[PDB]
Amino acid sequence: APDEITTAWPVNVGPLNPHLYTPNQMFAQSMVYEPLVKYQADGSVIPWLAKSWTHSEDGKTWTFTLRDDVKFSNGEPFDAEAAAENFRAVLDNRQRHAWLELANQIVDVKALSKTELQITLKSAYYPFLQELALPRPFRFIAPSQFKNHETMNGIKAPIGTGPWILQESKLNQYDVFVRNENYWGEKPAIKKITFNVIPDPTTRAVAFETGDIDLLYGNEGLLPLDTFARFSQNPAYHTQLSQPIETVMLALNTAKAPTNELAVREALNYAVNKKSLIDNALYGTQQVADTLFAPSVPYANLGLKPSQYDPQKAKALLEKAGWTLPAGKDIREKNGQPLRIELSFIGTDALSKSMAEIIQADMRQIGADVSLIGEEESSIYARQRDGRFGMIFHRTWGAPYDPHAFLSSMRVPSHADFQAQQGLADKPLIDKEIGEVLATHDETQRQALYRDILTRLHDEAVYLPISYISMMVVSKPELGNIPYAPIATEIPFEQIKP
Ligand SMILES: CSc1ccccc1CN(CCN(CC(=O)O)Cc1cccc(O)c1O)CC(=O)O
Ligand SMILES: [Cl-]
Ligand SMILES: [Cl-]
Ligand SMILES: [Cl-]
Ligand SMILES: [Cl-]
Ligand SMILES: [Cl-]
Ligand SMILES: [Fe+3]
Repeated sequence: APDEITTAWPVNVGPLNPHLYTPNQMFAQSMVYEPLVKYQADGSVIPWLAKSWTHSEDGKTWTFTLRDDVKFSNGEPFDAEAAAENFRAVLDNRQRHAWLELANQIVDVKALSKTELQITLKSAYYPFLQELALPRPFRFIAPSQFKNHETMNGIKAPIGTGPWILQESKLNQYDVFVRNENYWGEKPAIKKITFNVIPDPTTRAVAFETGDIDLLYGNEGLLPLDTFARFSQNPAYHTQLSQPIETVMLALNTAKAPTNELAVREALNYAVNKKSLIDNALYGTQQVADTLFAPSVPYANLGLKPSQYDPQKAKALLEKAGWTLPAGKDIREKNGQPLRIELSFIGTDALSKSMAEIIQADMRQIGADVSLIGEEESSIYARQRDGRFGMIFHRTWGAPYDPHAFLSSMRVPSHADFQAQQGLADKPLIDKEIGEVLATHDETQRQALYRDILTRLHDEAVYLPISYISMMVVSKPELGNIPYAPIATEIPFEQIKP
């Protein structure tokens, strides 16, 4: 067993290097490794490995008082020296972390004593604590497990301070975690967690039906949504659907014809019946999105005007911009050129493909020829980085990344949002304002900057918001109610009480 559970993940958890990315899986890094301060659902952080902290008047120097009773799972002490060595290891690979502005902000980290840790910043970076709370990269592995005093070239054993320990990993088969019996905090009720490697959504559903696994926990891609709906009515099972956690949207390339034209982007934003899309492809399980961020997101309740489904208006917008229908043709032309737009997506993602077909059909009704480009994952990511797309599926990052970290990353050239925004005359101004808002402690100015950035992105129709999606759970009833973690990429295994 009653204290052992089995669940699934599409891939193995990776080597669990706390300071690196793919193929490390974030939820698993968060199981083993811990932050100085812990993110809470209300948007605050609480003391964690750091019991308290102070900051200088200019907000650039921070001193953390660490707990003195914490051991890594291998018995070695967690102290300020261990913490400082981790910050060094991360920042020795600084360029890799460019997406996360704290990595550019930290100018120094040193242990003042075994319990005192001092971090100095370039500027008064307001999201400092929230970014320390993230799953990665600023969490702590035992320094003994560095390879030649670094982590960027790999680690030895994945030794953290957290409530779970990686027991064993079998590539392409499973991963087993066990409870840390020497954890500094509350002991999890669950003793052992086995992750069966199951990449196919239907096969995950089958695995649950047959009883091979006890728990599924994920976003809208977790399992087939019609199957989820059926499960929700089945008294033999338990299901949950959370309140929305993030946005799914198209990014439109403002630097590529024909999406470089505002009138075209505006028309596209009237062309899709989102409610019907969700009811048709998402089995009615998600919410309609009108804006890049839902109004419930911090700093984002701005009264932005939705573009509702309105094919008549979309057509009128295109006509006015000189995109008219040739005799006998259904696809508009302007200066000889057809209104043709390429929508790229991961070809093996059935849900993406289904939504893409709906979007293609809806846009054809207003005279736009959307060409579907389904490709392998690596090719799509390459397209995102270098701007080789007309439209692309995209999503925001959920708490605590939205909106500040998502906005921050818009400045990074190797990101889809930067590329999508490249054609905007005001792109430099937007990037300047994103830089400013992150260092503002004038609360009035901070709200004003967020309003200006988000209003410009909205008015320029950079995105086509589709849905605010939720977390979903399928579980054996004996496990009980399954809690959600404040951080959308984490799974609160330590909170489950069968
Ligand atoms: C392309 S993988 C990569 C390479 C170099 C530096 C960082 C990364 C990882 N990503 C950094 C941002 N990434 C946070 C993370 O992975 O820790 C954003 C993010 C936020 C919430 C959920 C995510 O799955 C997610 O990837 C790149 C990306 O997701 O665009
Ligand atoms: Cl990496
Ligand atoms: Cl991955
Ligand atoms: Cl706080
Ligand atoms: Cl000391
Ligand atoms: Cl070594
Ligand atoms: Fe990422």
